[PDB]
Amino acid sequence: NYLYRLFRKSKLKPFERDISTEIYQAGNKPCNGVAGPNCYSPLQSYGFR
Amino acid sequence: GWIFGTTLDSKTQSLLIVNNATNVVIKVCEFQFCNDPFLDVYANNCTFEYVSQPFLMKNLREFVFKNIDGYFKIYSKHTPINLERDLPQGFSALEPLVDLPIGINITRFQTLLALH
Repeated sequence: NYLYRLFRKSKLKPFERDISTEIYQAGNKPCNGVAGPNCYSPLQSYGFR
Repeated sequence: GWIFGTTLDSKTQSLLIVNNATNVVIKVCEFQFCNDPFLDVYANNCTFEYVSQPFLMKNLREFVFKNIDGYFKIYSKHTPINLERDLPQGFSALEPLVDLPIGINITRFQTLLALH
């Protein structure tokens, strides 16, 4: 039920909020909304046990 | 008024300070409907809302806007210009009126219009 961001293009300014969810791209091939090759979701679960 | 934001396409956050003739002027919520409106003179969530006195009470007005550590500082001054040709000489120091507590990623700003 809790999410964190581990993928971003640039660093975060102090006292700022980023709630947008888009598929991150780190290559020349565009993702185009598809989480396929070279496409990662920045929102990852904690998974507390 | 001025519409502050980054892209306004329901992805980044935007700020919506607007001034009217009534007492309740400022209404800051996440929206994307306002692209280029004109006044008729006859989404997601609201992060922060604020209501105060109207702001724009030979009528040269000067405002400067600042963005330091997520804080929106606004300064203002009224200057009684005599000859309206260009920006006059002399000095007139601007004074603080309203300090907003929050603002995130202000990149592009607009200006409102009012037509008959």
